[PDB]
Amino acid sequence: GLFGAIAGFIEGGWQGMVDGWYGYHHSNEQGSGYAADKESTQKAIDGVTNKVNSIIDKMNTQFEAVGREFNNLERRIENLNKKMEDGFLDVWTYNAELLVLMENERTLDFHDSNVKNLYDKVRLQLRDNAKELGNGCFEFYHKCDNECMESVRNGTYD
Amino acid sequence: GLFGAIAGFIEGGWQGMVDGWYGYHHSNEQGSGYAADKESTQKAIDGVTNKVNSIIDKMNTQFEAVGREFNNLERRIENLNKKMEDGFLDVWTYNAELLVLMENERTLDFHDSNVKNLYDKVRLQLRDNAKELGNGCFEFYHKCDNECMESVRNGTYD
Amino acid sequence: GLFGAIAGFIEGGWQGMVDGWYGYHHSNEQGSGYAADKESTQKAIDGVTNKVNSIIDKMNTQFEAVGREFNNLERRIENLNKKMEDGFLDVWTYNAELLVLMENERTLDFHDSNVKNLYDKVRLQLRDNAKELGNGCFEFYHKCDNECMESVRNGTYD
Amino acid sequence: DQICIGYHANNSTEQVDTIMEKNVTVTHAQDILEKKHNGKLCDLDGVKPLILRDCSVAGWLLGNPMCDEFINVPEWSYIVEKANPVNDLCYPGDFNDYEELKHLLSRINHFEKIQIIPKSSWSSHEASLGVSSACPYQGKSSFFRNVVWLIKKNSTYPTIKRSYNNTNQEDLLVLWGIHHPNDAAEQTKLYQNPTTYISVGTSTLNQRLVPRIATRSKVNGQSGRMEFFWTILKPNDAINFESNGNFIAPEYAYKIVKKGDSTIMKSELEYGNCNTKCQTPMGAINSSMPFHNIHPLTIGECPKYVKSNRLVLATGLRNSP
Amino acid sequence: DQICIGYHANNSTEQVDTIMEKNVTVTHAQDILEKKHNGKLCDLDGVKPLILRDCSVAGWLLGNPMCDEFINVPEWSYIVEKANPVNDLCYPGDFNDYEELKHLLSRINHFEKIQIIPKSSWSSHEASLGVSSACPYQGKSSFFRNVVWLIKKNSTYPTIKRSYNNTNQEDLLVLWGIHHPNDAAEQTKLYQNPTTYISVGTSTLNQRLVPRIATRSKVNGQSGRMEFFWTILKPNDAINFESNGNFIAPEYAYKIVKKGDSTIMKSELEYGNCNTKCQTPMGAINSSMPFHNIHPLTIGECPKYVKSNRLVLATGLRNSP
Amino acid sequence: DQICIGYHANNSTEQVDTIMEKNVTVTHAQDILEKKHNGKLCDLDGVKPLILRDCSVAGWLLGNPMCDEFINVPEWSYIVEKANPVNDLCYPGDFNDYEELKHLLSRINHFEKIQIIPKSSWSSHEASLGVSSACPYQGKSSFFRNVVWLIKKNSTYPTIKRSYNNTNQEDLLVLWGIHHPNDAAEQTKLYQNPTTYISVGTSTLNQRLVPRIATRSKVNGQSGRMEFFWTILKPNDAINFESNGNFIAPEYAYKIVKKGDSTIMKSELEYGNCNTKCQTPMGAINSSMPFHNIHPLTIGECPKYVKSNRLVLATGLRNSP
Repeated sequence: GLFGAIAGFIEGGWQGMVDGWYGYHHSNEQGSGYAADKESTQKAIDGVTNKVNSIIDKMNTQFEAVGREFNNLERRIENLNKKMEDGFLDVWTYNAELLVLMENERTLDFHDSNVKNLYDKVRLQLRDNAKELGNGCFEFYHKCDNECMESVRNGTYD
Repeated sequence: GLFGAIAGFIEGGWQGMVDGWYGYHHSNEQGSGYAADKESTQKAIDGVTNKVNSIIDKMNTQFEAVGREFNNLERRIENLNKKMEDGFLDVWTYNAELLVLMENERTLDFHDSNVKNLYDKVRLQLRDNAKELGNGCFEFYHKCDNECMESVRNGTYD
Repeated sequence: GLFGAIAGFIEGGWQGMVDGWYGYHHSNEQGSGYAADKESTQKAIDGVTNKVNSIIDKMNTQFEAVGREFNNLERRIENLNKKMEDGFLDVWTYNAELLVLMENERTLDFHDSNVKNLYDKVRLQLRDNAKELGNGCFEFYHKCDNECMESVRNGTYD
Repeated sequence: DQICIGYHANNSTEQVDTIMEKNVTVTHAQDILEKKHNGKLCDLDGVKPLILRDCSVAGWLLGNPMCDEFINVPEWSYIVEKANPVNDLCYPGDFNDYEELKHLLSRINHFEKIQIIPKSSWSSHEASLGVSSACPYQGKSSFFRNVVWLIKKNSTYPTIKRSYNNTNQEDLLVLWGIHHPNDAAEQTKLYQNPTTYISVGTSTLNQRLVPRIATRSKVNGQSGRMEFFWTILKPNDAINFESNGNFIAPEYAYKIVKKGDSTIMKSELEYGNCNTKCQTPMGAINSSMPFHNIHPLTIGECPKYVKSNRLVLATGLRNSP
Repeated sequence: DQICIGYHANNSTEQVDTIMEKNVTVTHAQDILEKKHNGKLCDLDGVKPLILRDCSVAGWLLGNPMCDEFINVPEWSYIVEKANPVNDLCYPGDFNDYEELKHLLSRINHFEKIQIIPKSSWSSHEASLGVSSACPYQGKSSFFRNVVWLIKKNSTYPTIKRSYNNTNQEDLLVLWGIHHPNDAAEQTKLYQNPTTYISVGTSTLNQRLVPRIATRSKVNGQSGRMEFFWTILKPNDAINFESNGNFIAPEYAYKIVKKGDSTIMKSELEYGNCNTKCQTPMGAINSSMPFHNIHPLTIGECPKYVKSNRLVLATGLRNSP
Repeated sequence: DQICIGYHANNSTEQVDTIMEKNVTVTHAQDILEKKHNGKLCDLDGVKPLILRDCSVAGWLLGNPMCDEFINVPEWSYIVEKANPVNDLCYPGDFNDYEELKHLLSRINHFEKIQIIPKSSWSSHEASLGVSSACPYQGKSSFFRNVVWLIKKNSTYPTIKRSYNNTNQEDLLVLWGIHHPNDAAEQTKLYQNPTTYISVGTSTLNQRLVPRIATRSKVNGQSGRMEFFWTILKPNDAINFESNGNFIAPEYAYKIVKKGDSTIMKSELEYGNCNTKCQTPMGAINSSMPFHNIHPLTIGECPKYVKSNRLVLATGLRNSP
């Protein structure tokens, strides 16, 4: 994807993180586990929810086919009616399919963006304090307990 | 936004920078102030100006309703005329509203992109010479006077 | 462009790299030359190929003008027919021109993205091992022969 | 000691399309296209459709003897007619401005039939003998129940001068007809007078019909033809008939009880004994989706129709193997 | 010592919509939708509209006695007619192919009325007594000024054989009519001859009209009817009338002075004493915006109509609190 | 020692447009709009078009004497007619429901002409003398080859009673006409009987035509008029003619050999001696592009028409100077 994180430098997702879309894995003497970043997850939920509604409502005004009948000597006007009703249904089918296509691409990229921003944010705190492993992970120079770890998660590290 | 800068790691804009969209704040013994980066501002002005024109002109060919009258026994053809004229006006209303919607999102992201690129560029010059504070700012290891500061702004630092 | 690489911090392309869209230039005691990164080039080829096909096929269902004739006292219905056929051709002309416009912008940005990701990936391997020059290039602290160089290209450096 | 940034995967199998890539597996998705219907014709918001079945709109309105199921019909939500209903125009002919009438019907939910000119009211003309073998009822030669096939009495057909004035508040659909016979001798046999006319007049109408004699093929075993005409009689307006033969006089006319908002959908289906909020000619739609792909022609609170086979939005992110 | 990268904020209150977020406050924006009009009917590029007011296109062209304001009209930019103009077809009837004529008018800016057959030219028929109480002028029974209600002279109506040939360069709109009386006795009273016809012929036209007697409701206190017909007479072509009664003869016909590019807009408004470059049935548009939402039907250099309430483009960036 | 990341440049000159920037030079591009055609009228998939040239559809079907090139035509792929063909309706008049017929023709590839009522079959009427100077052939007064201008024999025109029944499997296009003379004396001169009719009947048709006498301009040196009518005779149906004058009887009628899928394109061009898979009124299209901008009206495997001057997709990246 466009932002290099999702299935880029972060090779794959985490089956074990269940309470959010993005977050952290920590690993130390005391143990290991997953913590969802609530902030960015919530921002992402809002973004995607609004989008779906925007997509739906922008499509609520569409063409409605209406039944019209014509006799045996009104073939031209019957054909006209057919090609007009079909013409609009094709325009709207195209509009709908394309909007879904383009916005799916933008949604996937949005998630990628959210992962890269969260990563960069953690990278900006750690500074020279940890080795940037190159796979989404940072390896600490100093021992880092749970409350040290908690510190990284809430943006209060240093 | 997509690029993490605007209302991301740079928490908010500057009321005090008036002569441009993006630039610098410097702070030293001699004082402090704002300098607009003219280059990126100008590139952004061109981008947005062209866009607006592109948007306008791509819409200059649209459907034009024309008045047609029908007698009491031409109800079907009158209905056909109504649904055709209304059908096109809905297609174009949708086209217009969506284009504005999608491009507004792309404009906001464009500005975000321009801020991130300018930031990264300054980050690439400073190297290990200054501490990356994590909020858009860099704190110099050495004292940095106005002409040292001027140096960073024109890409001639080192 | 959006991702800062193409005609950003990498000032221009390479006439001398012929076998791919993105890759490496190396320079050492043994010599110098260009090696295409096959992986990202191939991913880009697939992306752009699928896009073109998607664009084409999403346009295969369009309005088809049909010839209809009207006598001297059927002027309204003739006008209706003209404005309907012209109306659809304008809708589709707009759809086509806009899709090309928007997707051209997304293609250029895609390439920019691919260049930035490849750059960042190499930056993540080198770590503190080389000076980040700020123009797409990294200058090694240690001497780096061809097989050391080969090492950087296949992601096996350290 | 290590901290990592990462993202959600799951066992999701849902796939979405993008411009550059098809079948991207995503953690979460939302289908927005309704692909299902029940396949029945149902009541629309409790209100039952007028299902003609075999009868056509012409057969119904004129009162085809085989169309007795519909002598008096409750208000409907929508109308259903087959592509080729057997019971139409039993006695061969034409229905003038038929389609413009059907168009008018699509904006009407209730007709109320009232008598305008009684059969008993015909002194100088025979009104009991205007029947045909092309329109049978229970094995005997009958005729369109809402009009009257008038015939000469004791070898005389005096000029008819008849007038009805719409006292009702409601608009009135008035039907009448003209008989086109086979030859000169049949004109004499039925109407006595050799050359005839039917003049019809309202505040707007200015009509005069003349019988067209021609030799033609038998349709329903009859070579004669009936041509039916109609008008909408405004409140306080009167309709004036004058004729010396070939007149198919109004007996009943339909009160325009109410508007509006119905359709005449073409369907081979029968009543389904169900209820819906959105009906198609193929079946009913019950769903909260914004789109559907069932049929273009719907009635009720309906999703927007599209010709897609699949509309799925990504909500979550690219699921990893 | 510190250097920072940053971006512009201001006191801007303008908001724009995106797909993922509504009401984003931005530093700069551009509204592209014109929401305002003045509410008047104005001259279009100096050129005044033909404002019929109470008169209809029929009332105007035929020369309704109450439509004297428009006996001779300057070239117009566009036409304005009310939804239900009182002064139409004063003497009840129909105007044949009325809408196809109105359609033709939408491509005409100037008519020039010229006399084709003078009133004084009628030797064997009375031409001064073809008037009615349905069309009054200054309290006295008058008639459509552009045609002639011809009547018998000394109990005889000889066959009319009249011919006009378009010597003019310009196409010619020729109007004529036929009177449909109430009964046999009125036919005699006015025209003497019991059965009549009007045959009209040009290079293309091949017409023969026959009066339709019927009993009908009084409209404007009259039960007789007039049916009006028209043609466009090509240059160098001749029009040939032959009639033995019920003829409403042309007196004046309109020269087709020029084309083209006008409309017949429906509006209850009166003249506004203003000037514009773009006119709608609701009022005039003066703006440099690419879009407007006033009314679909415009004339002139106009922005593109859309049904939006709001179209605002972001130009600057997300303004911060 | 140095390693660098970089991207491809080349000598490419191709340019693409985006929303924010026009004429971006790119390394690779793909044009998707076909701008070229050959400028000829060609066979469509081997199958030759019916090129009328000077003749019109009316002139062809009726059998205008100057339209002999098309007495019998092979099946066509599509039809080509000029904007104003000289050889149409040689004897002046009208063709009733002409456009609805042309519409029907656009769904027909093969007509097969068969004789229904022979010239030799006319005992009591003259069938050799129904000719005119308005329709000449080789310098002599001729007439539409597919119909018969019937005239009185020894000062009598007996009632014609003629019937043809469609034994063929295939639908049958039956043409006939009526002569409208100049005056009372010409009616006598040609047909003897003063007042006449033509009654036409099938299972659906119920027609009676009456000659319209009028004085009118000479078109092609003749002031008389012919009005032509048509029907499609269903298999097993019969058509019944009855007339006492002014009858233009069928001689030949066209078998509806096949459907379907053709067009009647308007073009001033002549046959090009070429072959194509996609034809326009301006010339043929041979290309693998998804779009073209040649002409809206095409026939065959065609790219989608757009009004663009240029459609170019970027495939490679921004080329650097």
